[PDB]
Parts: sequence; structure tokens; C-alpha cells
Amino acid sequence: PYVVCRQCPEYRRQAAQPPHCPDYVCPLQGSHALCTCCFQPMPDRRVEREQDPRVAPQQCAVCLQPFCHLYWGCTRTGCYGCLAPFCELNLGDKCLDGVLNNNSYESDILKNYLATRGLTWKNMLTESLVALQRGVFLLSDYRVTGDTVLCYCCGLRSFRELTYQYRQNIPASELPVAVTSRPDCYWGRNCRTQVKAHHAMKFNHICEQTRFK
Ligand SMILES: [Zn+2]
Ligand SMILES: [Zn+2]
Ligand SMILES: [Zn+2]
Ligand SMILES: [Zn+2]
Ligand SMILES: [Zn+2]
Repeated sequence: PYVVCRQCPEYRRQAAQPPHCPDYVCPLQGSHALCTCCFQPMPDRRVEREQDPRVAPQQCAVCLQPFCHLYWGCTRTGCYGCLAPFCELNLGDKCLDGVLNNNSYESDILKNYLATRGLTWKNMLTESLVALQRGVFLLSDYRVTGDTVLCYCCGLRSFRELTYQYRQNIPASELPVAVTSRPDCYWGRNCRTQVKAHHAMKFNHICEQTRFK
């Protein structure tokens, strides 16, 4: 496929098929990759970067897909900045929506907790990343740190796990009594019924699956 990117040489540009009517410069032997976020081609400089840390990262270190954001700035409605060190990743203004088990009732309790104290999702992440680094909190992508360079999606995923543990560590006396009165759901955090408003309001889902007595 003929590909022309922001950094392709002018002679390549003019040689493409015309439309229908009613510092770096890509070399000839070089290849392009499509940014996973915006689908725009960029020069594929990953191999070069393996022996040259001066080249900007072009992939998520968790999922290993390519992203253009650190390389030359990505732009798309919906993209907040799709590749960044975890501690600097922009998760967007609505990152707390359904942040707990995709459960808006549990999420809103948390939002209230934070709003009450003037805390932002940012302060909460910062505090969580401290616990993570000491081994107090854990991640499924267990080797991720605040310094890991990753994508919006992989960062969001670990942010949900960290946020869950943050919520878990809030004392029951710091939450409305309307919250702490609710009985634990037998099925705990992975309950499938909690996407229904009535069940979600009635039972607490910040807990683990009930096994024996
Ligand atoms: Zn190019
Ligand atoms: Zn990723
Ligand atoms: Zn992009
Ligand atoms: Zn992007
Ligand atoms: Zn339930």
C-alpha cells in the first residue's frame, strides 16, 4: 500500500493517486505503522529505538500496540493523549463514571466521597500509586508502575483496579450511613446483577464473593 505520513518526503506526496472529481524524513526502505488510536500512519521507528533511547516511544509497554501521541502528538475527538507514563496519563473528565465495577451507584458514592473533601481523581490516583509502589496495592498487569508508558485503555484498566482498592480502604465512618447500612451482595464485586439500579442500590458490592460460611 502507498502510504503518505506527516513526515514523508514531498516527492512521495505528489506521486499518490489523485482524488476523484464530481525534523525526521521517512527513507525509502523504512516502514509505517498505523496509530491504534487515530488510525494515521507514522514512520515505524521501534526497532531503531531499541538501541536508541532518543527516539520517542511509539507503543504501549503493556499491550504493545502502536500509538502516535508521544512521537508527534495525536489528535482525535475522544483522545485525551493516548500514550503517556501512567502517572501522567489523561484519563478524561468522566473517568470516575462507572469506575467501580461499571456500577454507577457505587461510583457515585466514591465521587461524593472525593467531592466532599475537595479531592480529584488525580489526587486519588497519586495516593494509589504510592500504595502500589510499596506493594500495598496490586495490579493484574502486575509489573506496571507510575512510570510505565502505556495507552489510554491499559491505563484506564489499571486505574479501575487501583480505584477499587482505594475505595476498599475508606473507613465506614467516613461514608454516609445510607451506604454502610446495605448488606453485602453474596456475589461480591463481580456480581452481574449490579448493572441494574435497584440491585445496585440495595446491596453493597465493595466486597468479595461469599464462599464458605
Ligand atoms: Zn512517512
Ligand atoms: Zn495498551
Ligand atoms: Zn494517533
Ligand atoms: Zn490518540
Ligand atoms: Zn449483586
